[PDB]
Amino acid sequence: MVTQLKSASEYDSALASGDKLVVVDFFATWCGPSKMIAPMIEKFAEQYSDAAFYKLDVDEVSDVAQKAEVSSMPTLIFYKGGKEVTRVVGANPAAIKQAIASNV
Amino acid sequence: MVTQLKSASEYDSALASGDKLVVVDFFATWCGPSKMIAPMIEKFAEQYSDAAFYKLDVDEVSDVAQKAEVSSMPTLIFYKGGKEVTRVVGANPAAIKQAIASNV
Amino acid sequence: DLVNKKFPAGDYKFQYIAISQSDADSESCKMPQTVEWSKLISENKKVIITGAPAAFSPTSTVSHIPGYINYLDELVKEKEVDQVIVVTVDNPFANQAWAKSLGVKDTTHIKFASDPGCAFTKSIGFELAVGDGVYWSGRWAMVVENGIVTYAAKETNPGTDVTVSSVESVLAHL
Amino acid sequence: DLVNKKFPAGDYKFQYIAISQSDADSESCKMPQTVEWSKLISENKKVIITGAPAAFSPTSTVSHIPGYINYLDELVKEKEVDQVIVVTVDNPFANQAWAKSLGVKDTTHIKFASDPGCAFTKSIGFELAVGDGVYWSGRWAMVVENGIVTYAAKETNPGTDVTVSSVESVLAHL
Repeated sequence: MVTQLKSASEYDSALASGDKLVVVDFFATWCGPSKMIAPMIEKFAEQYSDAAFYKLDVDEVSDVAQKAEVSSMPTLIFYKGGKEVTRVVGANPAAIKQAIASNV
Repeated sequence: MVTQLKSASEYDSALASGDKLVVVDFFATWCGPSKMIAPMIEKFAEQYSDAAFYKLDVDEVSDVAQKAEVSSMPTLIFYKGGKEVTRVVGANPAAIKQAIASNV
Repeated sequence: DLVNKKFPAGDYKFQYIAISQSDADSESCKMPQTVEWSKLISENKKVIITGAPAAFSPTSTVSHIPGYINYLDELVKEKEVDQVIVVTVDNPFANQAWAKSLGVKDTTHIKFASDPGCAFTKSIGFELAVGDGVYWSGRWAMVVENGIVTYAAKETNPGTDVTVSSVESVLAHL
Repeated sequence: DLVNKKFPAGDYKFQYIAISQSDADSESCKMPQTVEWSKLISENKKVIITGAPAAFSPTSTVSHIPGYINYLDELVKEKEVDQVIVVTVDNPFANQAWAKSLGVKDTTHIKFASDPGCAFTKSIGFELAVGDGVYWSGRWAMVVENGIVTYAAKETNPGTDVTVSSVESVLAHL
């Protein structure tokens, strides 16, 4: 399951995990490629249980998206120790899979 | 020849002819149909010398176009005694020809 | 609140550009026209008005306006709507291009209105501040019957939500 | 007058939406980004800026902007231009739709900027009043080389004329 982050405080404490790889899918409900990649992120979440998966709606929590310099959706950002390790922009299954494996 | 009207005072004294049928082609330089109909209006002008032909650029003399409720180009307006008798909206050669003949 | 009171048209005006199938019949390029809100309302018995934050923006384009276009024929013929007005603060050329991209073929019963400087939308409290004194329309819907507002509501979260402003919400108040 | 003086960027900012061929390669929907005029100018040695009254309006669409697009490759490769910025007051979604309709495929070297409330354009005196406190950009062109304005001029009659604001005028000052 991919847990939706509905606010800044929820986003911040998701990041405040520590050591555990955290992945956030920055999405928009109106976005074709976002809708496309969603069932796929659920599948990556089932596969890599050593990593915690989240989704954030860029129009609902816009200040979070702006701070992360997300200017495109989907953008998946990969965090460790509360800090970004890498990001993958676009509906790119291979790149997302690889970003998880090498950082999990 | 079709004489260009460059201002309100030129438009008003064109209309201040009297009895003589006056025709004004409200045009725009960027407008496909305006460019199309122009060589044609020159030909109507040569044919009907008992009528005086003019052109007015709606973006150059916009207050005149607004007062005449021209919202579309080409619009040819037909005047007699300083007052509108009829108008033809669009690049419509038959309708323009007929509007001249029955009002000349 | 605006409901059950006279439509506050005052001296407010909007601009729009006509679109037609029969003044394509006489090929011609169209210019913006100014319409007095008071004249629109007195000439038309039944009027729907909906505001949207920005021409071409995603929620407005995908989730909000297509519903009004989709239901248009039903509104005019079965619910006896005379006019559907889509209000933005955007220039009338951008609004016309937006309408066309959305499939509008004729402006007889649907008009995309420019409310310049958000003047009319601010007067009814349905504006959205977007910073440094700039205002867009919020997202809202209104029904006017015989000059009286019978429904008016604005989204709390206009950028994301199509709830009270949806055509479905409007249909229920017809 | 602005010529031979430092580009007055101050704290002014614009919004634009990226367009690309390679972030089509990773299909994604794009959002507006905010750019600081001061950052744009310090990052890019040679910048052309042109203002236009309204996205999708006839003179802007037919006579003014296509010239900049037409000459773009020549500007970047032969005249060493880094950025061409098209400035309007229109919302960034309408500007992006305008750019696309004009054939813009990539925003690496050309960006359609929203100057909200005409703030930056009014600061340099290149605005056009359109009534009741509403301002659009006038029609104008500017060249900035190493942070210095080397050319700036505005049309007397922006609605009709493409003279000092034309790409041809700009090319001569390169």
